[PDB]
Amino acid sequence: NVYKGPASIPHASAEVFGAFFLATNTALLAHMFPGKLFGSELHVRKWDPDYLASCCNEQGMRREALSGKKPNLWLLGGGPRLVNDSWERMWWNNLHWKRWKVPRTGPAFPQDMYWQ
Amino acid sequence: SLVTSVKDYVEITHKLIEIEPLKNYTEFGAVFTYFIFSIGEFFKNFFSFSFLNNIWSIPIIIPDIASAMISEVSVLDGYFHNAFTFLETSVNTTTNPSLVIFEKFVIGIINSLFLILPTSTSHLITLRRFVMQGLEAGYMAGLGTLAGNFLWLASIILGWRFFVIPWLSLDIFRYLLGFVLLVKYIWDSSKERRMALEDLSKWKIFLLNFLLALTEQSCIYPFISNLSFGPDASILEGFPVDNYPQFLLIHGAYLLGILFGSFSLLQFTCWFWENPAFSIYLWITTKSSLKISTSSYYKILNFTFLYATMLCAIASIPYYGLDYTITNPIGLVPQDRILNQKKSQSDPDKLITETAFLNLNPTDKNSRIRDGVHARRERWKQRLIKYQAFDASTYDQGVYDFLTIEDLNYGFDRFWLRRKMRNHQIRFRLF
Amino acid sequence: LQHWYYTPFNRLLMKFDVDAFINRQPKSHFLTKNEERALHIRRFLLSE
Amino acid sequence: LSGLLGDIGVKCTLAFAGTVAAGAAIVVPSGKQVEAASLDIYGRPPSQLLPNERRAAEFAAGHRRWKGFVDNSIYSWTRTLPGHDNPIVNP
Amino acid sequence: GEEPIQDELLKLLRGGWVLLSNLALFLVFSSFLHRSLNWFVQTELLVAVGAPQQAGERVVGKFFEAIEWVERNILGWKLPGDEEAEDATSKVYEVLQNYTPAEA
Amino acid sequence: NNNPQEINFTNPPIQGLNEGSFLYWQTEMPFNSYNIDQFITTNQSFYAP
Amino acid sequence: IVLSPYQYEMINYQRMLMRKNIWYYRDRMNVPRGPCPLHVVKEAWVSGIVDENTLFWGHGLYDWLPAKNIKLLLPMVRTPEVRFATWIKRTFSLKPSLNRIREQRKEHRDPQEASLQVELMR
Amino acid sequence: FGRNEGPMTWPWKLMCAILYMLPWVDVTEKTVYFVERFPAFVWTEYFSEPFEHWYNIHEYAPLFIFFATYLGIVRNKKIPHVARYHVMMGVMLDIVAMILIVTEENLPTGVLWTPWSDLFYALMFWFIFLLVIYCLFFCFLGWYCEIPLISEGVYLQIEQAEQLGQ
Amino acid sequence: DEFESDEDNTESEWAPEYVGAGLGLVAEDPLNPQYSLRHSNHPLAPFPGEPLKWASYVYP
Amino acid sequence: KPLQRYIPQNGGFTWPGDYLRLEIVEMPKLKSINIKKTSLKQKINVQPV
Amino acid sequence: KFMAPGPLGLCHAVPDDPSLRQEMAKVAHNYAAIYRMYNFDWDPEPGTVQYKIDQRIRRA
Amino acid sequence: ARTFERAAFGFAKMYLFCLFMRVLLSWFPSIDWNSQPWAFLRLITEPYLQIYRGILPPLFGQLDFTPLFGFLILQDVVELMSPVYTLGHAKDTSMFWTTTD
Ligand SMILES: CCCCCCCCCCCCCCCCCC(=O)OC[C@H](CO[C@@H]1O[C@H](CO)[C@H](O)[C@H](O)[C@H]1O)OC(=O)CCCCCCCCCCCCCCCCC
Ligand SMILES: CCCCCCCCCCCCCCCC(=O)OC[C@H](COP(=O)(O)OC[C@@H](O)CO)OC(=O)CCCCCCCCCCCCCCC
Ligand SMILES: CCCCCCCCCCCC
Ligand SMILES: CCCCCCCCCCCC
Repeated sequence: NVYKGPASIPHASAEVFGAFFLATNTALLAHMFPGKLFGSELHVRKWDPDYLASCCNEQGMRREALSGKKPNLWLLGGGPRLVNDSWERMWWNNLHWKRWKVPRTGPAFPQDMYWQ
Repeated sequence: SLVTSVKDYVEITHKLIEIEPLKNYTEFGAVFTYFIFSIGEFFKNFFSFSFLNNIWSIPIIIPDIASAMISEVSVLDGYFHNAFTFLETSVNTTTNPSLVIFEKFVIGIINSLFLILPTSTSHLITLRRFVMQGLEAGYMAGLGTLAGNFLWLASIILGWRFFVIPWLSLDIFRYLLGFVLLVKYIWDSSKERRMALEDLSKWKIFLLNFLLALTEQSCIYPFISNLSFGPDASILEGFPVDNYPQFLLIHGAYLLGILFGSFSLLQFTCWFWENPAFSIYLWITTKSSLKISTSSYYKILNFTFLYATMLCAIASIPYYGLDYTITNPIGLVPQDRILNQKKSQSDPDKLITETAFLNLNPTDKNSRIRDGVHARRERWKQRLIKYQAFDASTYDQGVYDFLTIEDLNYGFDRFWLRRKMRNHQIRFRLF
Repeated sequence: LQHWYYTPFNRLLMKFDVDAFINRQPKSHFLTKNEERALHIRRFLLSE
Repeated sequence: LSGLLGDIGVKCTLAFAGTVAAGAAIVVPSGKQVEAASLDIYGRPPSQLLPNERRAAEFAAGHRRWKGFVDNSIYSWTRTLPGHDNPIVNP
Repeated sequence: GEEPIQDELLKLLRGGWVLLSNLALFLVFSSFLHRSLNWFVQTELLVAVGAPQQAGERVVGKFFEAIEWVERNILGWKLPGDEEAEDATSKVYEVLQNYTPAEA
Repeated sequence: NNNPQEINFTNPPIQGLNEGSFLYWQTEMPFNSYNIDQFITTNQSFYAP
Repeated sequence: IVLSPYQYEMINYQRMLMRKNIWYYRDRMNVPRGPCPLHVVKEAWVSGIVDENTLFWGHGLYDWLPAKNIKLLLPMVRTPEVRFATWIKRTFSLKPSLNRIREQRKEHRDPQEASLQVELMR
Repeated sequence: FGRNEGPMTWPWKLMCAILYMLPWVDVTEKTVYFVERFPAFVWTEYFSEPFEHWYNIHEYAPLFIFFATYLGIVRNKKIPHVARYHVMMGVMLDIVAMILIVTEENLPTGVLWTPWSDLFYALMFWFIFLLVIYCLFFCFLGWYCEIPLISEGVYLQIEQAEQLGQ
Repeated sequence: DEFESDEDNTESEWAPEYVGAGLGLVAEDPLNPQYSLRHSNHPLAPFPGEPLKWASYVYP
Repeated sequence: KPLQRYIPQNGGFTWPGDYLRLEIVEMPKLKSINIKKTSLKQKINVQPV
Repeated sequence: KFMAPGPLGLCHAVPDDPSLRQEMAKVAHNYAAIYRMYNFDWDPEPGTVQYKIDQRIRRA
Repeated sequence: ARTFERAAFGFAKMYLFCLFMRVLLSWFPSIDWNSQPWAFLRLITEPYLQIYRGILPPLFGQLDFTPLFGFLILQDVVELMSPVYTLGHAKDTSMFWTTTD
C-alpha cells in the first residue's frame, strides 16, 4: 500500500539479508569449533597450491626425462631478472611467492578453543 | 608491481647523483615523467604481445663433489661416503603390461567415487537445480562440474605446467572471480526466475559449474573427499614407469577409468532422480512427519539453499587477513620495511598511514590520547590508556615484555585488568 | 572475586568442552600421580 | 554518444587519458638516449647496456626534455612579467 | 526470456565499476580525514585557549602558503629569503661528504 | 652462473659501513664495532670502562 | 576417570598456550618436513604418512619428541572424522598394498615383518 | 506525482556514507572484545577515529544532525527518494545503537562479573557492524536495501515527513 | 607510603642470577634440579614468558 | 622501556644493496663565501670533532 | 615415499644402496635412543637395566 | 529497612522496562491492543502517559513523542533514587585517595 519507491530501481528482499546474517554467524561458529560440525570441519580450499605445483612439476619432469631431454622446473611467481647486483633481486618473484607460505595456508584465527 | 616500480625509481634517482642531482625524491617533474614512462611501457608490453617472451622455467644441474659441501662429505670405513645419488625410481616390470594397465583402469574407476561426493558448493548448486528446475538443469550442472574436474585433473596428472603454474600464480584474481560468480548466482536465484529451459539457459548452467570448478571453493567433510584406494596421499599423484609409451598408456588408462566411473555415476544419478519421483523429498517428509503444504515447502527449501550458498560464498573472509589479500598483490612482503618506516628522523609517526594497523605490539603508544582529541571512551584500558593493551597477533609472530601473556589473554588477570567497564555512573539525560 | 570467578557452576561449558576434547585420546594415556612421579624418577635414574 | 559524455566518470577518464597523452607527447625522447644520455651517464652504447641502465638513460633524456619545455615555454611566458611585489604570509 | 550473455557481462561490469568508484571516493575522503586531524585539533586548541586571533592567523597563513606555492611552482619568479632557507637542510650523502669525519 | 659467463654480485654482500649505512641497518647487524661507537660517550665508556 | 577442576583449568591453560602453534615433524632420513598447521597435521595423519611414533616439534618444547609424548597433540588431531577416515585408509588401502608388496618381493623376510600397519587406526 | 524518483548521485552517496558512519562511532568502544578473536578485522579498531573526533566535538551534535536531516532532507519531496530512504535508515540504525547502549547500561552485576558480558559486548559490535556494511553495499549502489522490522517503518515515516503542516 | 615514599638504590636493585652452564648448584628440590634455574636467563629455565622460537636469520 | 628486537627485515622502498641516500636531515650547510654577521637559524650544536 | 615416517613408508621399497641403508639404520638407532627415554615397561624382565632401577627404588 | 528500598527499586525498574516496551511498540502501528499481552501492557501504562498527553501536545500535530518523554522523565526520577554506593567497583572508592573519590 505504501509507496516503497519506484519499480525501476531494483529492490533487495529481506530473505537475502536474513541469509547473509545467518551465514556470517554460522561461518564464525563453525570456524570457532573445528570438531563439532557433524563430526567434521570447514575447509576453505581442497588442495594447497604448492601441492598442486609440486605434483605438476614432478609429472612434467618425469615426462621430459623419459622423452630424452633435460627437465625444467616451472617457478611460481615468475622467472629471474637479468641483474648484476645482489642475488635476492635476481630471484625476487619466486622469493616473494615463497615468503607468503604461512599466511597463505594457515588461518588467522586461533586453531583451538580457549575459555571453553 | 607498484613496489618494484618504486624501487626502480629510487635506484634511478640514486644513479643521477653523479650527473644531475635532484632536490629530493618527490620532485613533481621526475615523478610525472617516470609515471608517464611506466604507463607507456606497461601499455606497450600489454599491446605488443611481448609478454609471451617471459621466462617461467629453469634447468636444474647437480653440482659435482668438487663444488659441493665438501665439509659434509665423510668417508665411512674407507669404503663408503655420504654423497647419496640413486637413479630416481627403478622398479621391476610386471609379467604383462596389460595386467598393470587393467589394474590402473580399475583403480581409476574406484577413485572416481570421491569426486562426486556431495560436499562442495558445486554439488549444492547441482542439488538445488535438480530439486527446483527439473532434471535437465541438474544434468547440465553435473556435466559441467564433471568437465571442469576432468580438465583440472588431466592438466595436473599429465604435467601441463604451462597452464597450471601461471593460473596458480594469480592468487587474488581466482578468489575475486569466484566471489563474482557466487554473487551473480545468488542474485539470480533470489529473484526466482522460472521459465522453460532453452539451449542458451542450459549452456549458462553448464558454464557456471565449469568456471566454478576452476576456483577454490569451501569444502565440508575433508579427509574423506581426499581419500584414495592406493598407496598415495590423493588422487592426483602419478605412478612410476620405465619409458615414455608406458607412461602414456598407464596415465591414459587411469584418466579413462576416472572419466568412465564419473560418467556412469552421473547417468545413475540422472535416472535415480526420475525413478522414485521428481521431488521425492516431499513424500519422504510426509512419511516422516506432517507436511504443511507445497508452496511453504518450496519457500523453506529455497531459503535453505540461499542460506547455504551464502555461507559457501562468505566462509573465506575471516580466514585471511588484509595483509595477505591487499598488501600482497601490491608487492609487499610480510613484515615489510615500508610498514615501520618513520615519517622523519624527528617525527616518530609512520610514513604510510593507510597501513599503520599492521603488526602492532601491545606496548605501542596509543594515538587517541593526544591533547584535545576527545575520542571514544575506551574504558576497558583505563588503567593502561598509554598503550594498546590487547593482543591480536597471528601465526608465529608475537612479542611480550612487561605486558605478559596471562595479563593480556588469560583468565582473571585479563578480566580484572578491565574492571572499569562495569562501574556505575550518574547521568541525567534531560534535567 | 577471583575465587568466585572459577566457581564450578560458572564453568559448565568449559567442563563439557574439555571432557569432549580429552575423551579423544586413548584410554591408556591417563596416569596417576604416583605413576608420573615414578616415571620421572625412572627417567633421571636411567640418565645417570 | 553524448550520453557517455554526460556521466562524470567518463569525463574524468577522458581528462586523465588526455593528460597522459600530452605528457607522453612532451616528455618521450627519441634518438637522444644514445646521442646524449647514454654516452654521458655510462659512456657505452645503449645496446650493450644492461636492461636496468637503458631505462635510466631514457628517464634522464625525458627529464632533460621536461625541464627544457618547462623553461623555454611556460616559465619565459610567466616570468616576462617581473616580480609583482611577491605577496608573503603575514602571520 | 533469457538475455544474451554479453548483456549480462556489460551489466556486471557497469555495476562493479559504479560500486568500486564510489568506494574509492569514500576511502579517499576517509584518508583525507585521517591525515589532517592534528592540524584541526591544534586550531581548535588555539581557539579554546582564548586566542581566536592566533587561529585566524593560522588559517590565513595556510591560505597564503597555498598562494605562495602557486606563485613559486605554477609561476616562475622566486621569493625573498629562498636562498637563506635553501641552506637550512641537506641530504644524507652531503652530510657524509662535508661534516662526517673519515675515522667513522 | 646462469648465463654462460659468470656474474658477480656487488651490492648484495656489504663489506663496509659508514654513518648513514650504520643508521639504516642499526638493529639488523650481528655485531658493533668501536670505530663508530667511539663517538658516543656512553658507548665509549662501555667499550673502555 | 574423574577429573578435578584443577586438571580442567590446567588443560584449558595449555590449550590457550598452544592454540596458535605451528608444528614440524621429521622423516626417516632425519629431515624436517613442512610447515604444518593443525589441518595439515590431520591430513597427514589420515593419509598414513605420520603416526604416533613420529618426531614432532612445537613452540612449547625444547627438543624433538614422539607425537604421543607431547601433552595435547593426539586429542587435537583425532576428531571422529579423522578416526573414521584413517581406519578406512588403513583397512582398505595400505593393508592390501602391504600384503601385495610382501608377496611380490622376497626381500621382505617373513620371520622379520613390521606391524606398523596393524596399529595405524589408533 | 511531483515527487522526484530519479537515481541518487555520488554526493548523496557520500553524505549517506558519512551519516552511516555514526552508529559505528557509537558502538566503536566494544570492538576489542570481538577483535580478540578472528584478528583479521583488527583494522576495524582504527578506522573511526576522525569520525569519533568530529561527531563528538559538541555534546548536542547528534540531535542537531537528526533535526537537520528529518526536516531539511526527509521532508523535502524534491530530493530523490533513495537518498531520503538511506538517510532515514542511518537515523534508525543510530536509534538501534542507542537502544543497545541503553540496554547495556542496565545489566545486572552477576552478568557483569562473568565472561557472558564479553560475549554481549562482542555482539553489540558485530551485529551493528554487519548492518552498516550491508547498508553500505546498497549505498554505493543506488538500490534499496530492505531490513526486517525497520524498512516498512522507514517507508511510512518518509511519507509522513511529507505533507507536514500542509 | 610503599609505592611513592621508597626508591631502589642503584647497587641494591634486584637482577636475574647468573649461573653460566648451571651445573654446580644447590638443589632446593633434589628430584628436579631444573627448579633452581627459575631466577636466571638460562635456556632451560622454567617458563621464561615467551616461547623459544626456531630462528632462521640471514644478516646483511 | 619496550625491548628492542634485532631481527633482520626484508627490503622496502629500495633494493637490498643500498640505503636512502637522498633523505633530508636537518643540519645547516655552510657557504664558502664569508658571512660577517648572519645567524644560521639553526645552531650546529656540538662544534668540535 | 619410503622416507615417510609412517605406515605409508613400509608399503614402498628402498632404492637398494648400502650407504643409504647404513644411513637409515643410524637414523633409526638415534630415533630408538630418543624413544627409550620416554616409554617404559610396566613389568620389566629380570636382567635388564630398568629391572635393576626398579629394584633399587624399592630398596630405597 | 533494606527490604523496602529493594522492593521499591525493583518495582521502579520493572515500570521503566514496561515504559521502554511501550516506546518500542509505538514504532509498529499494525499491532492490535485487544490481544492479551498488549492489552495488559496498555492497561498498566495508560494513566502515566495519559497525564503527559494532556500536559504536552505534539510538536507539529503529526508526530508523537509522549511515551519517549515519559520514559525519560521516569528514568531521571528513578536515577534520583539510586543507592548511594552501588558496589561493583564504586564501593571500593576507586584506588586510594582520589580526586574523583
Ligand atoms: C608503495 C605503495 C605502498 C602503499 C600501500 C598502500 C596500501 C593502501 C591500499 C589501500 C587500502 C585502503 C585503506 C585506505 C583507507 C583510508 C583510511 C585510513 O587511512 O585509515 C588509516 C587507519 C590507520 O589509522 C592510524 O592508525 C594508527 C595506529 O597506530 C594510529 O592510531 C593513527 O592515529 C591512525 O591514523 O587504517 C585503517 O583504518 C585501514 C582501513 C582499511 C579498511 C579496509 C578497506 C576495505 C576495502 C578494501 C578494498 C580494496 C581497496 C583498494 C585497495 C587497493 C588500493 C590500490
Ligand atoms: C578459464 C581459464 C583458462 C582455461 C582455458 C583452458 C586451458 C587448458 C589447456 C590445456 C588443454 C589441452 C591443450 C593440449 C595440451 C597439449 O597438447 O600439450 C602441449 C604440451 C607442450 O609441450 P612442451 O613440452 O612445449 O610444454 C612444456 C609444458 O608441457 C610443461 O610441462 O605438450 C605436452 O605436454 C605433451 C603431452 C603428451 C601428449 C598428451 C596427449 C594426450 C592428449 C589428451 C587429450 C586430453 C583432452 C583433455 C581435455 C580435458
Ligand atoms: C601462445 C600459444 C597460444 C596460447 C596457449 C595457451 C596459453 C594459456 C595460458 C592461460 C593462463 C591463464
Ligand atoms: C544465562 C545468562 C545470559 C545468557 C544470554 C546472554 C547473552 C545474550 C546475547 C544477546 C545479544 C543481543
